[PDB]
Amino acid sequence: TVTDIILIHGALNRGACYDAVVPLLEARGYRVHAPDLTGHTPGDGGHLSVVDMEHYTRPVADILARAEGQSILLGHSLGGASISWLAQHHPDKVAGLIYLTAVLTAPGVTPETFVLPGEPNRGTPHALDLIQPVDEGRGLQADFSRLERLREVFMGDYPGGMPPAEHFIQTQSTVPFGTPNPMEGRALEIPRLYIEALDDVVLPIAVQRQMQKEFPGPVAVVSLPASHAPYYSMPERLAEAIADFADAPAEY
Ligand SMILES: Cc1c(COC(=O)[C@H]2[C@H](/C=C(/Cl)C(F)(F)F)C2(C)C)cccc1-c1ccccc1
Repeated sequence: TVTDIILIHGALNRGACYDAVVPLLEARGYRVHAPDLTGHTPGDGGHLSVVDMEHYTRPVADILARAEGQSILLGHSLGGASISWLAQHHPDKVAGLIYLTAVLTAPGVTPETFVLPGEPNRGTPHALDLIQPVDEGRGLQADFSRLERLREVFMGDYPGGMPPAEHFIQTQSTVPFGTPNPMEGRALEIPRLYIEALDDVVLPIAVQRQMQKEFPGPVAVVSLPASHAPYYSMPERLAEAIADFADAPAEY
């Protein structure tokens, strides 16, 4: 019944960041997609071209349109805002939701709740320190005056200096940060899995667990001993857990 798995990147990233995971899931008999969201393909217009979430998430809605059966949606970090939005508008196409140290907000809550300081167990101050606003808060861009800090904070999981340029973009749209989760009704029956990254310092495990705690209804959880990017440091263990979920998301 599940034919496709769609892996969705987070802020400042592109689908290619999943390159170590895609073939492993393909060996589990799945068709695997890792698309660029809107604004994430060099030459497409970049951050100011994103109008709203329907626009931002439209490359996935396209994939879900032509899938033979049901799909698993995975979001990394900010990518969770997209899979929640998509689940609500394509609940008939999504059989499961995977939040990989990802923004999991309750219906009506925007991601900024957990990024900005607050109580309890809210805040990603390492990211706000290193990622700065541009174009009057319509864009965010990394602080390139602190390259080693950027690497050790966000790309510490990369095997062997840094990931290749194909994995990243220069400027991110603030559109997903400010959009509330519209999941209601049918979408809240979709089985949900949170994969925690225990040593994440971008999104601390306390914040991760606080998000699970405040979402209404059950959230399954598996824990990985990784920092911000498990798709770089343990693709095998990560793809294994994704495929076991896809095999039977209702039971996992
Ligand atoms: C951003 C980035 C990432 C994914 O990070 C995220 O999406 C963070 C986002 C939170 C926040 Cl507050 C923010 F978006 F602002 F960072 C979560 C949603 C907590 C992964 C790997 C490298 C870089 C990066 C690539 C090039 C240069 C620097 C870093």
